[PDB]
Amino acid sequence: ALNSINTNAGAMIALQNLNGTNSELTTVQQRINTGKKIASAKDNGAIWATAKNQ
Amino acid sequence: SATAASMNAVKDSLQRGQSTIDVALAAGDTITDLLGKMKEKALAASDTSLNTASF
Amino acid sequence: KLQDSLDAGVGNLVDADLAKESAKLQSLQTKQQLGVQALSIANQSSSSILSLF
Repeated sequence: ALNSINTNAGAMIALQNLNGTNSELTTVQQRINTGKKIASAKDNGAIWATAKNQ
Repeated sequence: SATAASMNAVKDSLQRGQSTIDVALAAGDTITDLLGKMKEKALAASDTSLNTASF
Repeated sequence: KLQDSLDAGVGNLVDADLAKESAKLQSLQTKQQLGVQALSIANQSSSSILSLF
């Protein structure tokens, strides 16, 4: 309503973008800790299985 | 003045339409990301030098 | 994302615009003080009949 005192979409959208950035930071920190792109089976299943077998 | 009251009735329907389109747009963004990933998978599998167990 | 959207939508439906109520409130307080003075003015009618007798 642009004057509503019960809600505001700006805060929700700002929250969503902040959480997106936090998830990206999680991924990069994982990449740094392990030293490789595909560490677990969640990153990429096909390539992970291939590397294990190889 | 009856007409001004009716305009007050119209604005809510316009707002409801906006809301439905936002829900659709969110779902659409998710769908486009999934389609990109599917293209990547299909492209990777189109390789003829691949093992039988990776396909 | 969906829960945020639903909350925002419900608020869009049933939220007020306080800026309009402030103006309306000021106007109504002035109008009520005025209506009281008007009623008090109207009450004192018929008080002049005594002077006739």
